[PDB]
Amino acid sequence: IQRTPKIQVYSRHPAENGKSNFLNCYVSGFHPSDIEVDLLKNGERIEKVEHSDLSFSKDWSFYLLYYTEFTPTEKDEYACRVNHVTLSQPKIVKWDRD
Amino acid sequence: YLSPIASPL
Amino acid sequence: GSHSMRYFFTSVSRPGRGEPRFIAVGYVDDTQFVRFDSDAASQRMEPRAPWIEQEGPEYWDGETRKVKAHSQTHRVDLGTLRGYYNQSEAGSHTVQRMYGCDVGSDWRFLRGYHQYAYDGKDYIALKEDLRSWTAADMAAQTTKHKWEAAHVAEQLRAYLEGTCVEWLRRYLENGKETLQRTDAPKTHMTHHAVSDHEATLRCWALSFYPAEITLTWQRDGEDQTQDTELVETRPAGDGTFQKWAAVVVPSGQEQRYTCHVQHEGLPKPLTLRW
Repeated sequence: IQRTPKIQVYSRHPAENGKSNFLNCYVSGFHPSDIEVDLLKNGERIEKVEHSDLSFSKDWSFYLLYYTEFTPTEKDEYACRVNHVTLSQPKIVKWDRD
Repeated sequence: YLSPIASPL
Repeated sequence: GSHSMRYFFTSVSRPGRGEPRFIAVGYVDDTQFVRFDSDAASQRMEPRAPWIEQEGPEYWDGETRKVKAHSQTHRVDLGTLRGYYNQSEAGSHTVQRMYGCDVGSDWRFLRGYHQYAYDGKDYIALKEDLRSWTAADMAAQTTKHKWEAAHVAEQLRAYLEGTCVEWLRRYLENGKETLQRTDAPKTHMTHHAVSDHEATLRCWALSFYPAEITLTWQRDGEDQTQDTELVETRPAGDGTFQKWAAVVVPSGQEQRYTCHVQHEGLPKPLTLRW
């Protein structure tokens, strides 16, 4: 079985500048469980990145939340980069504010 | 509270 | 409504050196309350919710002892399954286990379950009668035969019907302020003009618990499912959940459409309009 991860990249709270927050990348629907997930600030990877304990759904596909604290501004772009066996190359999802 | 026994296959 | 306690277990073989990665988590409803990771330094079951710290060392040692027995069963299972399916020792494989009990609003036994998978496929599951098994293939039939001879099912029925629900009631009592409290969706609406002709409307539900939620769109009071998107409910990180839904509409026609939110923490379901 090989399942390709769905990905959402989002903030914990409605975002305002200068106002501290959490950036999330939720990966779900994947199999096997070996996976690389990196959050990016202006293309460069972020270091203080926590993630939840591995669990799975009714259909046996795994899911994980990666998160880190951050303060938005108008300049900084944020994204989630994901690699998994089912991908020919890393999948990058940009955080839009909606 | 986990099951007290996990019988192998 | 109802509640559940569920454990989820994953074991992953590492063929070149060492023993398998093993991760266990415990849930009451949508709230993780305990965990074990073979790669963590503690080598102990660990709390992940304030109301479980209430428990004494005896609890923690018992739970650590059981979780390591589970760990070993899975280690052994990976080897047994490798030989059942004639696989080589070059491959990484996965074993998954989920069991738990449900109770209804009266907190009395309702259901119990126990299911097991090998490389992400049904292997063997306990039936709802809690007295018989569903083996997906002939490997799992052999297991089914072993476990019928050994009355595993009866052991599990004792746990699921007895102990499992006793500890669930306890947990619901000791975690009263969160586990028995619902949080209503905080709802709002955004607009997005893609051209002069086409607008996108998005209905947001934020900061709600439990996860179960329904978001539907209507046009002139009738269910619309065309030109709509609905994302997977996602976790906020702070114990609560999020979900949005969108509809594409002709520009200037936004007033016809309504989003309809149903959640356990809402007495009357909500309606939003732009």
